[PDB]
Amino acid sequence: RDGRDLVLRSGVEETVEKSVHLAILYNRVIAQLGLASFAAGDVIQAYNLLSSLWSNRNHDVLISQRMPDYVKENDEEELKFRDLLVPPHAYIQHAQLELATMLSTLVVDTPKEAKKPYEGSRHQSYFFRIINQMAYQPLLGDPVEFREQLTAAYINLKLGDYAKASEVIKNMGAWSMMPNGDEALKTFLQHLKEAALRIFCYNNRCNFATISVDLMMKKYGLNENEVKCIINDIISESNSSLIAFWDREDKYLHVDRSNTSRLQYLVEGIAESVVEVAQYSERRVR
Amino acid sequence: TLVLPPFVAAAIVEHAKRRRNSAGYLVGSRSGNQITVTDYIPCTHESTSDVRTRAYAEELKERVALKKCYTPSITLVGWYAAATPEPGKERAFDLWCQAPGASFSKIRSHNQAVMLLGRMPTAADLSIRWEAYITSNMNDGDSLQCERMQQLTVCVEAETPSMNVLLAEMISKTLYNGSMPYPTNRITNLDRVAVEAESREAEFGRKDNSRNDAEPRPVEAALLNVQNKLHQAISHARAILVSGNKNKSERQNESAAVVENYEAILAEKSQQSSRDDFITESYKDALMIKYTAALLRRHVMEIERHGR
Amino acid sequence: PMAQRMRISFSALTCLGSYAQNATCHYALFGRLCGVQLNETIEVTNVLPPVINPRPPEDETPEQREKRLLAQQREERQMYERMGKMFFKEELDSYHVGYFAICSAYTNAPYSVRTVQQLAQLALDGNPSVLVVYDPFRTSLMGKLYLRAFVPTREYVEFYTRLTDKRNILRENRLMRECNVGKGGVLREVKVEVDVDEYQLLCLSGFNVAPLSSTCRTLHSEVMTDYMAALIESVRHNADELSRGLHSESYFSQKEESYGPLGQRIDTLLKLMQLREQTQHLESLCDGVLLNTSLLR
Amino acid sequence: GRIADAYVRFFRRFLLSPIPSIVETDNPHLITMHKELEADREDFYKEKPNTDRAVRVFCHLLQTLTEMNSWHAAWSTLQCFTRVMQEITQHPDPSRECQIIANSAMAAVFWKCSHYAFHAHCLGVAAFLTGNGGEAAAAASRAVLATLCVPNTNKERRNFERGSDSVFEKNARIAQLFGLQSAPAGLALWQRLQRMQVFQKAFPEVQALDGLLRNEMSDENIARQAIKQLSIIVQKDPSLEMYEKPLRKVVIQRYLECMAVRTTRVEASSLQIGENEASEEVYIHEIEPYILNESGIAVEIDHKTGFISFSNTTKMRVLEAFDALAERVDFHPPALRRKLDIRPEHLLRAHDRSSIIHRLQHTCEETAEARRQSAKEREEAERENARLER
Repeated sequence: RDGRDLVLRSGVEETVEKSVHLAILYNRVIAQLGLASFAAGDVIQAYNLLSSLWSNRNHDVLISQRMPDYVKENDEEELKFRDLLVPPHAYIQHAQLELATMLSTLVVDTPKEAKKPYEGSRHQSYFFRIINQMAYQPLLGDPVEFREQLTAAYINLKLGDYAKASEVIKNMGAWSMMPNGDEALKTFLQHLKEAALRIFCYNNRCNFATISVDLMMKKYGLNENEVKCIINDIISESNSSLIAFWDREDKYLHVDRSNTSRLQYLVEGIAESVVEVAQYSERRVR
Repeated sequence: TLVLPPFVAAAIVEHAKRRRNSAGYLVGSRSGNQITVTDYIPCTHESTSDVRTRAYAEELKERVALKKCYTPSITLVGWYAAATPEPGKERAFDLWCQAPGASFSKIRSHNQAVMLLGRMPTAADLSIRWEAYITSNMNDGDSLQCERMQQLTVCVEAETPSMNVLLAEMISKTLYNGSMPYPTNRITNLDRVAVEAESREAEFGRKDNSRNDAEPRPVEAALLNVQNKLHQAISHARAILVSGNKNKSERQNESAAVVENYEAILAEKSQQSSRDDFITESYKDALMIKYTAALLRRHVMEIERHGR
Repeated sequence: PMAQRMRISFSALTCLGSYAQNATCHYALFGRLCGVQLNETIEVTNVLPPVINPRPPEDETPEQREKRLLAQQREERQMYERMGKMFFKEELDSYHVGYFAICSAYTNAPYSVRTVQQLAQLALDGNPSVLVVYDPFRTSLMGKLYLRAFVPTREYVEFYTRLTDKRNILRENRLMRECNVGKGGVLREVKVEVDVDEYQLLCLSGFNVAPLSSTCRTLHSEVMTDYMAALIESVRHNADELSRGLHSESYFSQKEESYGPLGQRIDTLLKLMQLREQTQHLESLCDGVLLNTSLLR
Repeated sequence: GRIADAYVRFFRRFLLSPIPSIVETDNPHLITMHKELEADREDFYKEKPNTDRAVRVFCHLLQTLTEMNSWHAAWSTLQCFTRVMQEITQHPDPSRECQIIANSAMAAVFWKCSHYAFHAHCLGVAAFLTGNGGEAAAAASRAVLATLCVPNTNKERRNFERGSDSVFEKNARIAQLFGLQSAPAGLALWQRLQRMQVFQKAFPEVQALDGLLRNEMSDENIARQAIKQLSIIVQKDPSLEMYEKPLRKVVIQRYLECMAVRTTRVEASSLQIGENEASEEVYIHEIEPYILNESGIAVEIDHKTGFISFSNTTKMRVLEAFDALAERVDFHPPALRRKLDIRPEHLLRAHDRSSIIHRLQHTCEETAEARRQSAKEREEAERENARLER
């Protein structure tokens, strides 16, 4: 909070444009702020700060290390990107930033279904994944690795449930690396519960959910909560396609969606009508 | 078992004719116990005078064909020839014997050919118009290789083409016909009958009429109204304490079953579930868009008229 | 001219199957229609394709040109192997009677106007060549399975002496355009299924007896019972294709805050046809769904 | 992996020499190098040990154990291994032994990954070639896996479709080496097993187990318990025990299919919970999610007042349609029959007219006219070209 407040107040974002040492500093502080936001334990501002730093450029010499292309083979011009700056004994940890970025993206972006705005993902890695390393192929499986843990976690988080996603994450191979603790893990775990519940409803053919009552807390899958404040906020709505006649007394949801596919069909017919209407408006001017 | 598409067969009737005698080379591929002859092409050979074999001729033809292709899913499989199928005979048999051996060209994977004899004239007294054979013994050199023939049955595809030809034939009770717009819908009792009526209706002239139709709309309406009234009559005929003999027995049992099924569906339906009503609503959506399409056509027609 | 009454042995997929062997789906003009004059009619017996693909990633000079040259040579060889025999005595087959596009979303304006009608229908009088567009199973079974046969328009010295222009404020442009359109061909039509081939005979002889007829009967019954599954496949996808086609029409004619350039007057592609086709497919769907639920009522 | 894979590839598998390219260019001694290489490849096929095959099988097993793919080099090994495994060239005795060694190596690794259609193929290939004794017992057991998986291709989960298509395309590609061109499944897997000795042999108990797993069964839980007992012991195989985890899953999916089919809809849940097997063994904590997540087909599964509703299949409507169809006035059986008769009658008439039999004259007349017309058209085209050219 304090770092973000000071940078935005002091108006120091137009002195980093020219003066090249200050730029690297600028990148260094933006990265650190996004890491700190992640690691005491919310997704946003952490997603916003960190995504902005990334994605783009490749190309990252910009805090550390690394040299661009190309450099260092050529020639005597090495000494520009090896003197702007980079400073030593810092960086701050590579890896840690990457975990923060990918995890932040996963919580935000997966809930941007309704269903079917289908969706060009907003990260450099994420868009790549389907063509790249998820794909449909590599040979043939088979997590757990390393980074394909994150891919496995994304598959589990989408559907299903939750439990599998937690198992890959908590555990194994990835987390323990944060020096800002267990605290960050607990916050992130709660965020995973919230967004796993959010995605899980949509979905469920074509609904029903709260199956049952008490089980809904229990399996989705942390005990036993606010209960009502968490469950109501996640379900609610009403925006977009309808859910609910929700009866909170018996804790039963009587969706009556009417309907998934028919809504889309009507949307296509509306879309076609607006083009034709506009086309014919121009013709009556002419 | 020789698999032939049916465009192939029509082509063979054209190629069999008109000129005396014609022959050609047949191509395709093979899979296991089936040989798929998928195409062919002709050549100028006289099969009743030992022309142009040799087996220089076979080699030359093969090279030319290969050049024309390359795809390995049309490879040379064998020869087609206009008649003789054993009066006669010997000339056709002789051409075959000559062809393998001097050359040994080309495309094989077993010592082979396939022979299709086409009857040149249209005959059916005892004649079989396309006859299929596959070499057996198969001496692999005897002078230039000789043969005896195992008869193979001719058969057709696979999926859509064969079915399409058959369906087209079936239609004919009025018209003889493609598959064309407007029709068909095909869930029968009722749709098929409607389609038949439509076909009869369509063409009389494209039109000696203004105002209003009485042809298909009362044929469809009559069939539906007859079905309703008839079903009521049959059920009523049961409804006098008889389950046996009245209609033969037999109508009554069917009607009773229909009543029970509809009632059961209705009871289950509302409310968990609505489903046939929702299907009716998606029909209304479709109908609304059909109205919109008609309206778009009318708007375009006004602009078209005002711009011509 | 050499296009008067077209005899089609189609239902056995005379040319469509020949194309299908060389693959499909495809999205552009793909070849020539071959056939020959016989008794009363021209029977369209055969099709052959030149194949041009320029290596789309990444071009840069000469490969596109090379491919076109190669394609022409390949085409000549293919044509010759059928043509040559004909020349020598008779055989058959000869003789260019059309061009063909395989299963494209719609045939747009430069395919007809600039790849056919540009100078190859001003070098031909009476238009003996007919441009055929096929969209069958890819737009759903029935009501689509035949066929567009177009007589491609255009004689074309009334807006070509110099040179080709449009406004932006139509009136002058249109008048010339109308004259060009008239000769032709707007979309206009060629007779189909009005002949008895007598070459159908081998297919008629087949089969019957026995696995064919038996399988077909069983299949027909199964379809008649069914109707559930293919509803999903049809209906939604058609709306998407229609929307995609129409929103192109809108861009084309309403362009975009201003004016024409319109067609100037409209159309040599498929706009009017698509609106009619949309009405007919929807009517067929509505009647079948209606009948299903009336039988349950 | 890479280095080694290249080594074999460079060696016999595919050669060209490489290099030469004859002449001698300008550099001597090329002949000696070429000769040595030729001699070595020749020596390999077959001088009788392939300890090579054993080492290659060993390494690939280790390779997928490790962690377990990445972009890795497991795939490149398998493509190289498939190339090597086309021993041909020489035959049969040594080559056959190598093949048995080879095709076990492959099939096992599939299980570790996912996967299991390729496993089913490779085990049936393995069982074709060996099957006396120890080998026979192993082959017989592996049967269970083949039956167990692969009764479906594609499918699930919406959003998703593009991914499914891509996966299918990839499966087809793997297929190629390997030696089909599409992924193996279903009926064909069963059919090839019946044609050989490899389901016949086999053991009776395993065949009967397959029997239970592949047809419709009911009461389900009793059957499931029997299946479990057989897996644990009979035929005293450890392969069965390790297969038991998908097997346990799969019987539920079969039960769900049977219930939907028979049976317009049913109140399922309690029976399923029970089936998993008694009590102090359930919390529906995880048992009910396993039931909800499982389904081989898109259906409703979803209720919260207890039990499960389905809304498919709609058997009653189909039955109603048939009853209605039958009578009716009569109408459909007579109509159908008349049409059926009509197509042969018409066909016969047309055929006869063309032939001899009603006419003969018509065909001849048409042919004569046709020849004249064809000639004229051809001539016109020829004349036009000639005139233009000159």
